[PDB]
Amino acid sequence: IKSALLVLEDGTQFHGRAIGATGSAVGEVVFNTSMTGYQEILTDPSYSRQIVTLTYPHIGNVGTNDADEESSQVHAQGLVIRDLPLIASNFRNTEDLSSYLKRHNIVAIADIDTRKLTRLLREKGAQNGCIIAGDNPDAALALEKARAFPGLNGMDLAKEVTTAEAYSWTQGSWTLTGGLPEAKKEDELPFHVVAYDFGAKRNILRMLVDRGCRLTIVPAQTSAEDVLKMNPDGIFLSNGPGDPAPDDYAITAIQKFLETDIPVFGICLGHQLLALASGAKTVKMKFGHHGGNHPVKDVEKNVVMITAQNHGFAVDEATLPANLRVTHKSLFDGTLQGIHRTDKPAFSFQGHPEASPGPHDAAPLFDHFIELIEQYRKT
Amino acid sequence: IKSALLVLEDGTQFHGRAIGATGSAVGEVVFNTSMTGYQEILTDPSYSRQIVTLTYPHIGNVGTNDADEESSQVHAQGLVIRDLPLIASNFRNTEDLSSYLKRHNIVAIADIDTRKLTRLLREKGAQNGCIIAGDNPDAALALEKARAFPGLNGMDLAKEVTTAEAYSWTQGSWTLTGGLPEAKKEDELPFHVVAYDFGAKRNILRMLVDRGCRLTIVPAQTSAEDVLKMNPDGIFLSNGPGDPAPDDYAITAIQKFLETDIPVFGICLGHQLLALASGAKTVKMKFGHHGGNHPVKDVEKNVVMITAQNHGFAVDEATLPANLRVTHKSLFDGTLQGIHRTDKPAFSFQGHPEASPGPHDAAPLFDHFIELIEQYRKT
Amino acid sequence: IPRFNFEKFAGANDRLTTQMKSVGEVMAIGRTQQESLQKALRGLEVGATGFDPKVSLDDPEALTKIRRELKDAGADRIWYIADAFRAGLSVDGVFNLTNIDRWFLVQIEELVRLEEKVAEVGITGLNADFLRQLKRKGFADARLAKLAGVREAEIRKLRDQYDLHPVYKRVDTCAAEFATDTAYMYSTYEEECEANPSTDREKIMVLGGGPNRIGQGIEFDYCCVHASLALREDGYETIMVNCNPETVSTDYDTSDRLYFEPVTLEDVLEIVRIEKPKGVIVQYGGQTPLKLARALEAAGVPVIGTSPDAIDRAEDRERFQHAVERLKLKQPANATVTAIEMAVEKAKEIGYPLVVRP
Amino acid sequence: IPRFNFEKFAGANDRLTTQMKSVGEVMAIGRTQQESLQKALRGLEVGATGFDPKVSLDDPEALTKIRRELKDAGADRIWYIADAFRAGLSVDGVFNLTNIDRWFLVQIEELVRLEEKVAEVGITGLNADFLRQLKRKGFADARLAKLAGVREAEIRKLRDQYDLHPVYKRVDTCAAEFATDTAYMYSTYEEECEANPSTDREKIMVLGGGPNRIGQGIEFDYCCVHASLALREDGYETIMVNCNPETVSTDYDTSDRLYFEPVTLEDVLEIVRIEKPKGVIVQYGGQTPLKLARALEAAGVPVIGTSPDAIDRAEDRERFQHAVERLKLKQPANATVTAIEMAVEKAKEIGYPLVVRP
Ligand SMILES: [Cl-]
Ligand SMILES: [Cl-]
Ligand SMILES: [Cl-]
Ligand SMILES: [Cl-]
Ligand SMILES: [Cl-]
Ligand SMILES: [Cl-]
Ligand SMILES: [K+]
Ligand SMILES: [K+]
Repeated sequence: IKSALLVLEDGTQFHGRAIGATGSAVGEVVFNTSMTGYQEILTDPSYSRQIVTLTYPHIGNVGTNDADEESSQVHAQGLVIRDLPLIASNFRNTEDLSSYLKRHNIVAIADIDTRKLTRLLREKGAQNGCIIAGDNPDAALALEKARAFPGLNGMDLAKEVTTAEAYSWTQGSWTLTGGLPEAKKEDELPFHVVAYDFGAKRNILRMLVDRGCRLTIVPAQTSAEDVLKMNPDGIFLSNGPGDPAPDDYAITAIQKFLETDIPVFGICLGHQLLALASGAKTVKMKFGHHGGNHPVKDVEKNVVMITAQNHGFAVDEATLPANLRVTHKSLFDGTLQGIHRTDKPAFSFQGHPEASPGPHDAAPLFDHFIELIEQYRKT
Repeated sequence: IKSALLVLEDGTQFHGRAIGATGSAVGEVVFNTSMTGYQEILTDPSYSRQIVTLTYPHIGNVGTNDADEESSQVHAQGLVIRDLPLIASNFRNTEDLSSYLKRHNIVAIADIDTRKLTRLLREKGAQNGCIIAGDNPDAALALEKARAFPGLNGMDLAKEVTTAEAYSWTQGSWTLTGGLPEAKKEDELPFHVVAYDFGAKRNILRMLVDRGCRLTIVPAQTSAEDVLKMNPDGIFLSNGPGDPAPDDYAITAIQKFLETDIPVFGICLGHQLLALASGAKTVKMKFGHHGGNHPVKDVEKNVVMITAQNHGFAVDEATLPANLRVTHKSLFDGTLQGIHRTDKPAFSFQGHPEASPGPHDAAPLFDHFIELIEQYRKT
Repeated sequence: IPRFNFEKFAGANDRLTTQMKSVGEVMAIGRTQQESLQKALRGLEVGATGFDPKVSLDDPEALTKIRRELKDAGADRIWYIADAFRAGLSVDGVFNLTNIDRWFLVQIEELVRLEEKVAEVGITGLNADFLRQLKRKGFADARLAKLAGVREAEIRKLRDQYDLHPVYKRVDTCAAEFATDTAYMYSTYEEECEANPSTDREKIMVLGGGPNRIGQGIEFDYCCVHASLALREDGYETIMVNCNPETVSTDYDTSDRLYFEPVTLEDVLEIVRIEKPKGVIVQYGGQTPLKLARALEAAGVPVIGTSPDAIDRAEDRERFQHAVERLKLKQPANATVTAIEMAVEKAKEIGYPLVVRP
Repeated sequence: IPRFNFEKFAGANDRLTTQMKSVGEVMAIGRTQQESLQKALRGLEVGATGFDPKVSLDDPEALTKIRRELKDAGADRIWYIADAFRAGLSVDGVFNLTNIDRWFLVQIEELVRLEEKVAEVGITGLNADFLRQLKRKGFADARLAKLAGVREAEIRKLRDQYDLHPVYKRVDTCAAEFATDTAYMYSTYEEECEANPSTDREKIMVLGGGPNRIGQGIEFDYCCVHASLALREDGYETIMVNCNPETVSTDYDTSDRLYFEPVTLEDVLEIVRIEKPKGVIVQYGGQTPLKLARALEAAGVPVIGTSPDAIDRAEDRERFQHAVERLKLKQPANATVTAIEMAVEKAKEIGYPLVVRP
């Protein structure tokens, strides 16, 4: 018997089985509706400090493999699932889920009523939690831990996940046939993009490289000055955990770039940052958007895209400056999904155009950025 | 492919496969000929700093179990074997050998010519070596680590293994039927024995209790005084790594006990202690005695016992004071095995009367000891 | 799971191929694959209570039959897969014969190993914990019974004793990301229940016929829908029980509450237990529901319309003869023979040509 | 491994029980069980190169025969066990049938899996890292070759190529804790060789018959010892090659050097290779070494006494008749029939009664 237990702030208890490392884990609990893509979700830096619950009962069906890693490590604080399959069964598998979790030292629990858990987070909004895995998990300790938690709600996550020193990225996407490509040569890519690492997902980088960009990955605290110094073709604001304070460094530098004519593109936190820097306000969502089937309407063309979402905070549409025009909204809740600066060559998207995991419907957002780049380079 | 490699002082290489932890190990290399008892050998404190090589090709056929741990932990430095079985097959098994090695974080190598290796030690004498397990083991480093070893000779090992504070032991031996018994109540054990933990084997304690002894286990360095205060029924000197230098604490202490009428019994290390304290000298053996098929003669009765041996050092029968008689001698090489003070109630055996693993042939040794205590009490 | 009727086409090739030979299909929902499969197996209306064996353990020739059934699939293959694990075959062995993904095979195998423990500890070994684990894997009371060597009722007794009952989850198209007002449910062995039955209205429950088969068609389903539609209009709270995915009956709009479940005594009782309906119609879904009538009544269910006993009067050869008699009505001359020579004589009595019903 | 002779007692009950029925026994030494096991099988003198198959993979009845052989042991079980693995039976399934400790069984399975690799990769896949792996497992050149669809010789060459040769360890009773002067050896695929042949003397090699069977008894072993005892007395360096544990020939005191090995072309060649003896007697151990005579010689072995050819002269029905013919001696009429109707005629010729040898 390998007991494991999860307790909520509110004291709710879920008793089950341990499937990863031994010990405890605390964080804000979130649910994700993605039927596929578990490895990609667990390795997404935006899930730092969070305890991820997956709604799809069977998790680990396909084991794991390096190409499905969205970063250098598992960022989820813990994992909560209904069922851990007896075996992984996929030609791509290189290690079963359990050994992987162990390997990465993640506390994980299986065999609990994830639908009850989900219904609860939906109904009552996000909550803090602690998972304890061990011989005799103490539910009072777990409860303490959960209650004590400072939470996300006024935390600087991105600084935690960002890169120490800047670096170069020129590797492109994976393919069934060839797998993940050898990284390109500098001279093989026409554009240079500077990307702010706020806990950026590998897929975004790869997809940019797919489109012609040679990358320069910079620490989130990197100054606008130092940057401009590199003579960028475009500036990219990565995805990342938490939310930024109106207060913080990055908003400052962004605004600078925005004084310039360099094209700016933001994804998720990056979109947030762009809106804050443009004088818009951000809110914390009840429970957020965590899934891969989220309908997003491009209001400009009147079309719908099925999107990959991963965000707890959202841009106030009401607090939207006039130089900020609405480009997309959620068809699930009507929340703000995309914006464009009328005055500048900058735009952002709340969702994950790079998916991974999820549908590829939003990929073209990337192409507008290329367009932008191409024009800038024309002038 | 999990590569492994062992290298000797002399620069003799042995390539293989990793079966234990990752990393490196360094120490004196020995060989033990025991075809059964691999777990009890590994958990022997006497093996501290040493790299164990087992002659019997299939190691781990019966897996592992707690009851076969002679100590709280795996004292051997590295493990060297010919073949690691696909499975363990024993109703007593609780955890496979590989698993256990890793659990105990041991660096071990299999698939090497253990014959070659054994013959080398036999011929050339004991050698220090280093095992390297990892992705691409470095021969030279290995070789480096091998030569740089200060080595056992001139080493205070006992101190490394002895217990911090003193304690009471009232546990009896295992039974097929009953397994490990519940520790006896102190009012159930007629005698009180004080035992010096030099890196004592559990079995030793178990067999004493079995014998009616209530045990008080004391740190190595404990003074003769603090002890004489306990009003012991007899005093016991456990086995343990390396060898004592004429210089150290216990020597001094023991002698005190020797001025007294308290019966004194030593095993292995303690046998050498008793000897040193009695005026004789010890010598380091060529390769030593490591196996469970060792003949030893009780010169007084002219009877042979098959015995368990683990000792690289020896008592020079040549240097013997007159108050020291010869009791036992090795039929394999004629080296000294047992002794008795003609003056005092003191005696010590070089082999392990407690075995584990090995023949129970030398058990009666203990009875002597009790015979002594009984008589002492009578007086 | 598809529903076949080979037994009705004696000389037909009964091997499965690219040309459909199935006459229907059942569906089941479960929180786990194991649970979902077992539930479908027990709702298939073939007499299965889960992985019931097809060949014996002491049949020296078993491996050969099993082998054949795995390599060249017939309608019985699902049961020969388990028989295979029973008999010693590895998952890899099964895989090579069938080409069924091992992800599925391992699951069936685990079920078999569980069954083995059951058989071994018998009813006494069915403590609350263990019984709960089994239920969770989708085991039917009937199947456990069989392995434990008792009547189904005994397994059910035990559940009542342990207060071991399922909960009901709802279908929502979104994995609970949004709430629903629709009552489309399935049973599972979990924690939270979402049935939330009303205490408000007079309820009527209509039992469907499970998967369609020859002679048990859409016609019955037609009737089932009509009941629901009619009594709903009349003011009753209508509850449909059925697991045929092809019909109008399992359309959520057809009834007030839909339980997409196996039409079995075990399944139906659990529902009755929480719904406490005013009445239950068992006469419209054909043989499946008809066959449950007596047990339902006996266990306390308010069956309505023509009674279980009445229905028996008619169906039973003897009871009927008797009635026909009593009314002084015309009935073909019959006989109830036992042996060969008996009939020949009796035949003589009755007269050719003869109709020989077994 | 025990040696049986059931084919000599057609009507006899060939199932193994508490009463012994075996006629001899073979013994082997390996550095591992797998090595030890396979060497024994190939030294059994029953035509096995190791785990040669008994049933075809595409036999729909094979699991049945496998099951039977496994549950009620016969002399062939060892083989039927590997066959079980080829057919997809699990280690546990085999265990329930035979009661042989899984520790052993697992090893067999491993061997069956490697085999399969082999078969898949062909001779090409036979690198030197693998081939050596195969060799440390006790695989014989002849085994691999069937697997790889080549001549035993090919594998032999290949090894030569890779410089893939066994080493010889010694028996000492003490796991190397002490040194020995005796030369009681066995082959293995390790690192250090302990053979250490003498350059010093004229060496004569004596081949034994392996395990006893009816018709190849102790009588042959008697001669073999005598050869050694005699020549050694005369001053030659005598080297015995035999693997029958019951005999005087395998007593280290009977010769200068003892190689406890399978009396096979492969194992023999190997010894020769390093010993480079003056001569080798293959006329004393029975049918075993005698069948090896041509091969050995062509392989360059210094066969002494009646040549292998000579031998053939006498054995070969046609070559013999011929020489009988030549000396002008009396031999019974004979014929070589191919068809039934053929013999019946030839039969008329020769004259009843007849002796029909196959
Ligand atoms: Cl739960
Ligand atoms: Cl080696
Ligand atoms: Cl104790
Ligand atoms: Cl047909
Ligand atoms: Cl249980
Ligand atoms: Cl290979
Ligand atoms: K649970
Ligand atoms: K090796």
